[PDB]
Amino acid sequence: TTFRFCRDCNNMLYPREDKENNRLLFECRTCSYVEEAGSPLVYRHELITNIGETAGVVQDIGSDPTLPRSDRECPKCHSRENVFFQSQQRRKDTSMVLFFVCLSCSHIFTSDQKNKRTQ
Amino acid sequence: MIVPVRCFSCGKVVGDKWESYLNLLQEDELDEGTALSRLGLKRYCCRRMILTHVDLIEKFLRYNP
Amino acid sequence: LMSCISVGTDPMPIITFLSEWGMEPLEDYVPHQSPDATRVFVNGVWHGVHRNPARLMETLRTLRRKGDINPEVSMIRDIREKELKIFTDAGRVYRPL
Amino acid sequence: NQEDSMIMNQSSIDRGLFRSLFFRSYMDQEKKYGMSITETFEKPQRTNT
Amino acid sequence: FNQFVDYTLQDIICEDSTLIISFGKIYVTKPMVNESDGVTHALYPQEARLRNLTYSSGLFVDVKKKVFIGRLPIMLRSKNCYLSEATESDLYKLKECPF
Amino acid sequence: EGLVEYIDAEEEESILIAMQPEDLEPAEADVDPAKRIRVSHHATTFTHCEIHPSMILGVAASIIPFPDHNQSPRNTYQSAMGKQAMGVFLTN
Amino acid sequence: GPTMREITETIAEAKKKVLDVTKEAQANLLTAKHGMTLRESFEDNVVRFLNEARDK
Amino acid sequence: NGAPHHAIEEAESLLQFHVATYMDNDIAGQPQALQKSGRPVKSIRARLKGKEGRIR
Amino acid sequence: PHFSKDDYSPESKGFVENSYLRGLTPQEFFFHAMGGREGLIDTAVKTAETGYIQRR
Amino acid sequence: LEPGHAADQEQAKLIRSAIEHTTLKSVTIASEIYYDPDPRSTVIPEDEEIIQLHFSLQQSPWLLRLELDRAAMNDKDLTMGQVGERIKQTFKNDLFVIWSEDNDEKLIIRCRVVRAEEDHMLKKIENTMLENITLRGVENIERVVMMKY
Amino acid sequence: GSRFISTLQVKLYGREGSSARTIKATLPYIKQDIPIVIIFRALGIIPDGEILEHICYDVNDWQMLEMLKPCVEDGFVIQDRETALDFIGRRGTALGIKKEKRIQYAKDILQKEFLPHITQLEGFESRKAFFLGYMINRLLLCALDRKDQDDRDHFGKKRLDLAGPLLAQLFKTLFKKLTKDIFRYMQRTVELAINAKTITSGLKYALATGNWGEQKKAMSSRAGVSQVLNRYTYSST
Ligand SMILES: [Zn+2]
Ligand SMILES: [Zn+2]
Ligand SMILES: [Zn+2]
Repeated sequence: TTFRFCRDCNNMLYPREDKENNRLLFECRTCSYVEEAGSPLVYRHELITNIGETAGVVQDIGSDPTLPRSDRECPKCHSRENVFFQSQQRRKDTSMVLFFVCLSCSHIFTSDQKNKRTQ
Repeated sequence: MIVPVRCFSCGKVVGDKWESYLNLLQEDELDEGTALSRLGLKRYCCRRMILTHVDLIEKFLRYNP
Repeated sequence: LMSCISVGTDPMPIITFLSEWGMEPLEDYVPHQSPDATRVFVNGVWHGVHRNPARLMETLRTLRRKGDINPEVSMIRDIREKELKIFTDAGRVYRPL
Repeated sequence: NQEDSMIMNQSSIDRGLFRSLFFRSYMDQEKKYGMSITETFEKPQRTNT
Repeated sequence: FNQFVDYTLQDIICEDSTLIISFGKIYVTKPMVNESDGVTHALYPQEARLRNLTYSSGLFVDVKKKVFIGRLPIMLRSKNCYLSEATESDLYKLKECPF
Repeated sequence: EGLVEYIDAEEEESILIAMQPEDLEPAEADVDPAKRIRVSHHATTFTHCEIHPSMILGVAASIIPFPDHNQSPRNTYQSAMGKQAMGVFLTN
Repeated sequence: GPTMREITETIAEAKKKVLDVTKEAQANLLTAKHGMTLRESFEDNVVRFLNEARDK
Repeated sequence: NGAPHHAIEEAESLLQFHVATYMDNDIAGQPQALQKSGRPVKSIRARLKGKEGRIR
Repeated sequence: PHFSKDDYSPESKGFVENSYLRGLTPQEFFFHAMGGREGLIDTAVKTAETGYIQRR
Repeated sequence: LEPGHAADQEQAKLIRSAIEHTTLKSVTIASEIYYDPDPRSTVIPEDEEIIQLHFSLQQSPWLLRLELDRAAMNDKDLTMGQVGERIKQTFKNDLFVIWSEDNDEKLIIRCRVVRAEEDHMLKKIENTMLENITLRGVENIERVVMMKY
Repeated sequence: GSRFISTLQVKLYGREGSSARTIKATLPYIKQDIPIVIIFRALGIIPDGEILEHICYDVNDWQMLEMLKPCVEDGFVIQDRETALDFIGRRGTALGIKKEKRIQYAKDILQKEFLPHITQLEGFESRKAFFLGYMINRLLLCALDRKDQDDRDHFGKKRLDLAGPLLAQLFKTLFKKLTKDIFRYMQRTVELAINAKTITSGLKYALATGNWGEQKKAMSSRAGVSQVLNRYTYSST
């Protein structure tokens, strides 16, 4: 989902069907504005979340003394200098998979062996 | 308060041996162990009597009346 | 034995010092413009934002260490949360390290 | 000395072992009930009621 | 206590001061005893302890259009207390314990 | 001189602390069986050092001899009897 | 003395037995027990070894 | 005497209070009938109310 | 604070490696004291609760 | 267990499966409301195969796509058809239901309404799907354990 | 100074898996809960997209935004600053029709009783609405299972009122009663002599009884503040 608002209003856009042409539009309910939809996906629930997993990976993440270190070679620059956390999406069921951030290239890599990620 | 007359456990007179125990430490510069020994405080019951004593009297004397 | 209690300081020399070291007032905040922006908090008041907290910290941290900011004043930087909490506050139990 | 109780050397107690002092302070005042009507610290005796 | 007497106390006076009559600088005297058979004299801790009096000092504020406000009990060994400055020999003299 | 700093629980959250200085400072390139089993100084991120671990204790517990050799509530009990005790409370 | 060596060793081997389970659960391999989180199950095994150890 | 009638219902409510508050002072959401001192006044209910009351 | 973040080790979550003879480390001291306290609370609560139970 | 079943773990495994309360919510990864106006064509290229088959051997232009988890389905030993027929029997002749097979790389269920202000109607049906629908097992009977007493 | 603890809640109505998950807030002297959005309009932030921007600082964070779609609709019925202050005004009570009453009542609440730290000065809406948004953001983070629900027992979030703050509490209550004593002598002036005792004795009472409350009528007032120094051992002291 993307969040678009009506110009000359900055008020939120509500969906409306152009039944005559079979196509989705977004009407402003504060004014007379309308725009064609970008994507047919309007609503999304996502019960099993994977967004929040690597929360707050600020470039200053390395400056955190509290954070632990590893000598694992990075998949990008093969630097033996990393920092790691696990959960960040603080849910009860969550796994203990470690998220490593390179103190050099700053690319995120998991310790996951079952799954095969990219971020 | 003030150096007890005689060791509690065995009754050996430790009351006289105070002033000399202070001299052995200050003047003679001996250690607390050899001082008690030179004074003739053989068994540890008497040793504790002098070694662990606090002569508070000196602090009470300081108050005017 | 080592514990003490924060007696109460004045936050005004810290609010003054902050704006003269990179603090953008909250009235001029544009969230889409400064998204990584580190939120500055003095005695639980969001006073504004700062773009390079690392350099602001090094300065505040040593200012207090020199004795310029009172040593009972608390300064925390939760990097993950993009926040900088300061306390001139009275009540806090402190210990020496 | 059974069940968290103990035996003490009396010959030691005699010599002044674990011996302590004790003090208690009792206090009083000559309360003034109204005007010129005052209480008086004295050795009283059988005088009326 | 030292942060309260030095600062906080002046602050309480200046916040609800002025009326329809304003308040200025507050002065905190040393501990005294305003008793009859005499007028006033300095009260030392040991005395107060024995004579069951309050070891408190006078509070004076300058009223605009000086004035006695009341008596603030002083904490022993605090800024405004007598012992604060006193030496070991001073305390032994003052019948007060150095410890 | 900035050799020593004051830290509250809120600030403690953003620091790492070394227990002993020495025992928690160089690195590895025999041991006494009688001594206790201590951990390590593998952290190179150390921001502060504890003056002495025994300063976690208050007045009452500070009088207990070898309290690291007693079952914890037993220590909490002697923390209350130290009050039902006797001696000189002052010299005056 | 030799019994203290044996004890030190029993705690040491139980310490490594925990690490093996800690790194196992960090690579998502560790299959969760029925009606239990991967964490609930990881901890159960950890608290078990650390008690087995103390008991032995 | 000279009954203002909407003042009779004021002194009536006062007698109704005192007689109620003599028997029970620890009344459900109402002001405790305080004694001069600021003390609440022991009701008769309060006297027999267990753990230390007549009964218990 | 003496530990790094996301540390699940025996040493970090409260395992006491030492005997009462060898004596506890500062980490071991506090963790034992934490668990020890829970005991005195529970005890103090358990007496109150059983108090009522016996009487009813 | 029943008299002549005590030793058999498989008999037990069956009853455990027959009483353990499973909801639609437990197997669902995401609930999506798409705008697919042609019942015969799909804006989603994945679902292009699924339509062909559940159209061989009038509808709303609003799609409600549910993605179910393979592992979740496997711990609670479920089939896409099982799940399907359950959604099918909940709304009866008011919701047109299509679904991918247990082989298809992505597990999906497509739902279109039957026969102004319709998009808001699907948000209601999506909660009645997760929160209301009971898949298998007796209600309240949440975690069922196997014990060799 | 002042000493008036007014508490503000930002409630997320509707549980896990319940349609219409609306965010409403508890404003002082306002009998009912008000939707977040109305408060934003009453604060000046009128377009629902600028209101959004004060809560979610990222536009990529769709998850937090879908969560605010209901809130927008809840408030959609009010569209300007005046409508929002009147709505809040009507929820406060007093049947005061309209402008100089209803609206001016709400204005006062948002300046004096709403987020009373920050500032209580007139023009500071940009500050109080940005702060309201910080709370909504923190609320959602937890409802989206990202931030762990705040620990009530973290010692760093606790303070210990010592010998000073405790006397500060009395002295302020005592001097403000003395100010009221003075104001009664000036009123009586149909046309010096101020009760010194009130302050002297007030402090004496409290430090004796251990009842941190004026002055014989100390119930409900904190009992056990001032106890007599334990003097058995030098350690026990
Ligand atoms: Zn518009
Ligand atoms: Zn790298
Ligand atoms: Zn002897």
